[PDB]
Amino acid sequence: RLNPGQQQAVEFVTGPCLVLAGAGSGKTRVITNKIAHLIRGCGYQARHIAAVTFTNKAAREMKERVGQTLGRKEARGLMISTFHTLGLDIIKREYAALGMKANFSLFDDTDQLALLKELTEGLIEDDKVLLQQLISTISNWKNDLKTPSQAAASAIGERDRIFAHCYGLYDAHLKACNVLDFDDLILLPTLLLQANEEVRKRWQNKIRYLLVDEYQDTNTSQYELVKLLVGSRARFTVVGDDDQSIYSWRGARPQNLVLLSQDFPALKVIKLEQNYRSSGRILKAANILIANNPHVFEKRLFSELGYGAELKVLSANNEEHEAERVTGELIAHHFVNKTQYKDYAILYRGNHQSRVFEKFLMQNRIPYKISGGTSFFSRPEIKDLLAYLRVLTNPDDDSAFLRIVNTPKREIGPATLKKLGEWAMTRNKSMFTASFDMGLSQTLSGRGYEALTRFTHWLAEIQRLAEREPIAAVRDLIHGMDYESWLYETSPSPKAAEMRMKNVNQLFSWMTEMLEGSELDEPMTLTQVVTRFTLRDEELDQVQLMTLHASKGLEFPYVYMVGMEEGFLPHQSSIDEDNIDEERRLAYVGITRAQKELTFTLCKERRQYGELVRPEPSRFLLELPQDDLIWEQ
Amino acid sequence: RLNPGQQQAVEFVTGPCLVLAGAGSGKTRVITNKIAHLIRGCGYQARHIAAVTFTNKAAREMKERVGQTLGRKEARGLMISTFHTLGLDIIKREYAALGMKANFSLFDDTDQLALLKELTEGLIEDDKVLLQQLISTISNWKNDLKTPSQAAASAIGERDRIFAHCYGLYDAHLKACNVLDFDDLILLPTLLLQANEEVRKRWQNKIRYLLVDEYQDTNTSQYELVKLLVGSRARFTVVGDDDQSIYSWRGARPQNLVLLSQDFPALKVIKLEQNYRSSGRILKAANILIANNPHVFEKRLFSELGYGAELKVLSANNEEHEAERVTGELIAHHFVNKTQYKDYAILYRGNHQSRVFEKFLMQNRIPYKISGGTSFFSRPEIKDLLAYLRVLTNPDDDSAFLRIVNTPKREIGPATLKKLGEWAMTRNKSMFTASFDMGLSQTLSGRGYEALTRFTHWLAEIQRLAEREPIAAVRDLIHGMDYESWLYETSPSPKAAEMRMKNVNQLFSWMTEMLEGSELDEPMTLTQVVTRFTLRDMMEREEELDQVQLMTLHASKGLEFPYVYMVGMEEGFLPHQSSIDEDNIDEERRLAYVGITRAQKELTFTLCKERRQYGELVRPEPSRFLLELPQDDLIW
DNA sequence: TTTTTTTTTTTTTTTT
Repeated sequence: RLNPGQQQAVEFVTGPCLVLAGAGSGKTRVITNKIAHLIRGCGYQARHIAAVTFTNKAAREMKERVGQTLGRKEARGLMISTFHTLGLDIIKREYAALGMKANFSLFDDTDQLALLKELTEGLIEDDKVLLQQLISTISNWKNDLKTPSQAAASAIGERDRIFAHCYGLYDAHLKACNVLDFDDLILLPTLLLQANEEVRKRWQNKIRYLLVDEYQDTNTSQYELVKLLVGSRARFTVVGDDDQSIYSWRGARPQNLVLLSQDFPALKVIKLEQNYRSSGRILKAANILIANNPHVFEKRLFSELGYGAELKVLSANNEEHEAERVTGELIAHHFVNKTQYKDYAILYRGNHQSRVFEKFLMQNRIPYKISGGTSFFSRPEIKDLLAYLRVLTNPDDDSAFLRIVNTPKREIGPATLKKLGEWAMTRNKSMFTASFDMGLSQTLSGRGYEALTRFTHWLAEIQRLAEREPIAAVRDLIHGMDYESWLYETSPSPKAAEMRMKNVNQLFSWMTEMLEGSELDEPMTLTQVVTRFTLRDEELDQVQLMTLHASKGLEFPYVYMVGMEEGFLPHQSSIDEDNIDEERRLAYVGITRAQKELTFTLCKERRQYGELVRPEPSRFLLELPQDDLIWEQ
Repeated sequence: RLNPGQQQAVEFVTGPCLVLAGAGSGKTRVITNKIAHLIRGCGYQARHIAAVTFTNKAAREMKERVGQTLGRKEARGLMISTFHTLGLDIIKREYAALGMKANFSLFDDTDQLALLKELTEGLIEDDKVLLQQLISTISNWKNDLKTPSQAAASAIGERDRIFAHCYGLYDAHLKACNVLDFDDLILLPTLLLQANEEVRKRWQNKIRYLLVDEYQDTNTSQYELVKLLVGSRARFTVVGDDDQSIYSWRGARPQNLVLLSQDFPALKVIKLEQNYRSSGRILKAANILIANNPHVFEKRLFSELGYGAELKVLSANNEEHEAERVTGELIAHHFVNKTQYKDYAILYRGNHQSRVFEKFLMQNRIPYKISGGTSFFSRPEIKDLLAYLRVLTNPDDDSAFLRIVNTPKREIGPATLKKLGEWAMTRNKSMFTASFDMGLSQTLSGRGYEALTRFTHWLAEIQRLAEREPIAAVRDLIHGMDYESWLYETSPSPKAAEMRMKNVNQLFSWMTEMLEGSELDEPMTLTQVVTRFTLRDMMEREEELDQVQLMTLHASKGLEFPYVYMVGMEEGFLPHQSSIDEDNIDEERRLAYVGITRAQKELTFTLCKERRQYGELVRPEPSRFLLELPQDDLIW
C-alpha cells in the first residue's frame, strides 16, 4: 500500500511534477503505479504515456511490473524505453514521415574509440585512459550542442586544443561515412524537433504524459529533448535525488533538479522520505554524512526497520591486509550467521582495489562477481597461463591442451591437431598423452608431428620437474615459450603487453606464495594451487564485488566499503579541485546501499611509488555520527 | 496465330460477354486487340468505346499498346480510364450540362484518415490498424450504397455500432464542407445516373461499347455503375478470374463473375486457359491447390513451357534463419546461374516479415526494392505544393487553404484563422474568399489581418496570373514563399531537404509537360493537371533497377518473376488467423494461388520453425496449403 | 578515478 508521499506523488497528475525519492523509497513502485493510475483513473490511454529511463534494464524491469499490474490489454503501447531507444525511434519515425528513411548503424562505443585510434595515431598516444578522455570529452562538447570549431573556441589547454581538432575529424568522418555515435541519437531529434513545429506537436500529442526516472543523471540534450517533448502543457513527472548525482563527469547536470525548478516554476516537488531497506542506524549516518554537503532541497530519510548494528571501521595495515581482513571477516560472518555469498557486497572507488580481493576471495574458494569490471581470472594472458598449469596438473584435460597447443605460438596446424585428436579419440585418451603413442606417428607425420613432439616434450619434461620444483618448473614454463615476447607481438600497444605481462607475474607470484605456504597457512600442492585458481572458469550465490559507481541503485544486506582513505574515497584528483561534494554523494550512495550492517575499511599505509605513505581516514568517516561508529585498533 | 480462346474473345462483339482469363492467359493483348478490332473490323468508332480499369497504370499501359496499333487519330481520342477517372468525369461533365460549379474536394485517403482521427478521438483508440478498419469498413457501407443510418441497422457488434456512428460523423462532415472521398466518385454518378433518364441515355450513347478489366475486383457501386452504363444492349466484355479475387475485404464482390451470370441473360463466358509463363510444374501445383476451393466456374491453367524444377520447401528454425537461408540461397542461385536480383522475388502475407529480409539482403550488399512505400503523392513537401495548386485552381477549397495559410510560414495565428472561419462561416463562403470581405476587417484586425491579407492577396495575384502563364505562376508560387528554404529549415538532415526539394521539382515538371501537352495526349489546363495529381496519376514514365523484388502477396497481383521465394509458409501467417478463425480461407487460398502463379521458372516455399510472436514463442505447423500441393513435385 | 547508450515486432492486405 502507498505511504503518503508515494501516494501524493501518485495522485498529482495535473502538472509539471518532481518526485524527490530519497534512497530505497521505492520509486519504481510509484512510477508504475503512477502509470497504472494515469490510465485507470484519468482515462489517459496507455499509448499516450511515455516512461523514460536510462538503462535497458530499468527499462525491462519497469515494463515487467507495469504489465504485472496493468492488464495485458490496457497496458498496450507504453513508451517505456531508454532515452536512446526513443531518441533513435524519433529519428527513425520522423524520417519515415517525409516518406524517407534512415540507415546508419549507431557507432557502438568501441567502433568509436576504434575509429578514434586510427583518427589520432601520431596526434595522440596509443593509450586507453587517454582515448577515453578524448571520447568522453568529445561526447561532452556534443552534449553542449556545439560544433568541432565552436569547441576550439571553448578550448583551453594543449592536448585540449588537440582534442578539439581531433574532435573536428571525428564528426568529420561520421557526418561523412553516414553514422552516428550514441549521444547523437539524442541531439538528433532534439534539434529536428526544435527546428520544426510540424513534427514537434505530433510528438507533443503522442507523448501526452511523460514520466522520467533517474533524473539526477539527465544531461543537457536529454533535458532539452524532454522539454521539447512537453514544453508548457508540462503534464509529467520527473523523478530523482540530487544526492545521488554521481555521473557528473559524464554530462549529468547536477543542478538538474534546480534548473528544472527555473524553466518550470509551477513545479510541485513531492518528496519521498520513507526508506524500506536500511536500518535506522545506517540511514542516520547517511543522513548526516550528506548534510555536510551544501544543501538545497532538505531531505531527511527514515525507515520503519530496526536500528541496526554499529558501523564498524576496520583499520588495515596495508593494501593486502585489508583484503585479508575483509575476506576473513566476510567468511566468519557468513559461517556464523548461515547467510548467502550474495548477501555480501564489497565496494571501492577505483577498479584496482579489486585485484587484491579477487585474490583472497578466490584464494579462499569464495565465489564472487566483478560487476564493476572484468575478473582478473578471465584476462586471456591469465586464461592461457592457467591452462598450461591445468595441463601440467592434469594431462587428461584436452580442453587446456587444445587451447595451449599452439597458442603460445608453435606451428601445430589444425590438421596435425585434428589428426592427433582423431587418433587420440579412437585410441581413447587425451591429446597430449596420445601425442606420444608410436601408432599416431603415421596417421599424421610431416612437419606437424615435428612440432607436436617437440612441444608435447617440452611440456612433459617440465611437468616432470614441477613434481618437486613447481616454482622452477612454472618459472621455466614461463620464459620457456617466451610468452613475454608472444604477448608483445599479440598485444596491441606495448604498454598493454607490458600490463598483460605484469598480470602474468602477479598470477605466478600468487601461485608461489601459496606453494610456499606460510606461518599459519600450511603450503599447497601445485594441484590444489591450481584447482583454487581454476574454479572461476544469474541464479548463483556469490559476493557482489564492484565499484561504488557500479553499485548505484542496488542493495545488499551487508556491505564493506573498503579503502576509506583520503586520497582514495575523497579521490585525490577531486581532493585537489575543491569539488568533493560529489565524492561525498558517492560515499552517501555507497552507504545507503547497505541494508542490515555496514563496515568501513582503510589501509594504514599505501605504496606511493616505492615510497610508502601513511594516509588519513576519508574525512567522510569523521563527519559520520561517532556514537554509532566503532573504530577498531 | 493468337490462341483460339483469345481469338474468340476478340471476335465475340455482339452482346454480354465475359472472358475468364486464367493466370497467364494474355488479358492485355485480347483487350487491346478487341478494341482495335471493334473499331477496324466492327466499324465501332474509336470515340464510342470505353475500356475501364482499376489502376491509373494498366490504363496508361493499355492506352500505350492500343495507341500503337492505331494512330492518335483513333487512338488518343478513345475512352480508356480508371473507374474513378470516369466516375469523376461523369460528375464533372453532367455538372456542366447542369452548368454548376464543381468545387468539391477530392479527399485523398490520407486527408480522409486524419479527418477521422480528429472526428474520432476519445471515441476510438488512437491507433493506425484501428483507423484502417474504420476507413475501410466505412468505404464499404458506402460501396454497398448504404446510409450512415441504414448501416447502424446492418451493424452487429460494439466497436461496429460505434463505427456506424463515427461513419455518421464522417459522411456528416463531408456532405457539409463539400468534399468527397474517392468512393463518392463512383457512388455519385451511379445515383445521378439511375435517378435521371436524360443523362443515362446520353452516356448509354457515349459508351456504345465497354470493356472492363480485372472484373473480379469490381465492388458494388462499380458493378452497378457498369450496369447503368451498359443498360440494355449489353454490348460489352468484362474480363477476369474469380480465382484471383483477393481484395474482397475492401468491397470486392468475389461472386461478381456469378452475379453477372444472372442480371444478364445471354452472358457468354469465353475462357482463356493457356498459360505462357510458368512451368508446367508450377501451373500443376497451382492448378491443384486452387481446386480445394469450391467452384462454380471450371477451368485449369496449363502452359506449353517445359515442366520445371521441383518446388522446394525450405524449413527454417527461427524468424531470422529464414531470411538467412533465403538471402543465402538467393546469392548462390544468382552466382552460379547469373540472373539479376530482379529475376528474384520474395513474397510475404504481411509487412513485418519484410523486417528481417531487408537486413540480410542489405547485410550482403544485395540491392532490392520494398513492396509498397508511401506514394509520392503523400510526401508532405508534395501535398503542401499540391494544396496551393488546389486553392489556386479552386478558391473554394478551405481544406486546402486551411493547410497552406501558415504552413509555408507567414504569421497567421489560429486566432486570426478562427475568426476568418467564423466570418467566412456566417457569410457562407471560402476562407480565402472571405479573406476579402470588407466586413471581416472588424471581426478581426491587428497583425493577423495584416498577415492574412498580405498572403491571400499574393495568392490572388498568382491566381490571376496563372490564368495566362500556368507554369510561370506556379514557378513564382514556389520561389515566392521560398519553399526551398522552408524545407531546409523544416527538414531533418539537409540532404532530406534537398530530396524533399527534388520531389518538389519533379512534381513541377510533370505538371509542366502535362500542361505543355503530349503528342499522344492533348494538352491540359492547369485545373485538370491538378485533378490528375489529385487521382495520383503520377504518370510513372528503359534502365530498370536490377535488384531484389521484395513484396507482399497482394503486391504480386499480375506480375511475373522467374524465381520466387514465397516466405513464411506457416499456418498462422499465410493462411492468416483472421481468416483461419473466420470460416473463410478460400480467400487466403486465392492469395497463395496467386503468389504461386507469379513465378515462372522456379518456386520455393519457406516456413519459420519458431515464432517471435507473444514476446515468447510457438512451434507452428506448415500452411495447410503447402500440403494440398502435389507432393510429387514438392521437396523438403 | 568513475562508464550506460541498440534499426523491430507493435502482432493482416491498401487502387483510388
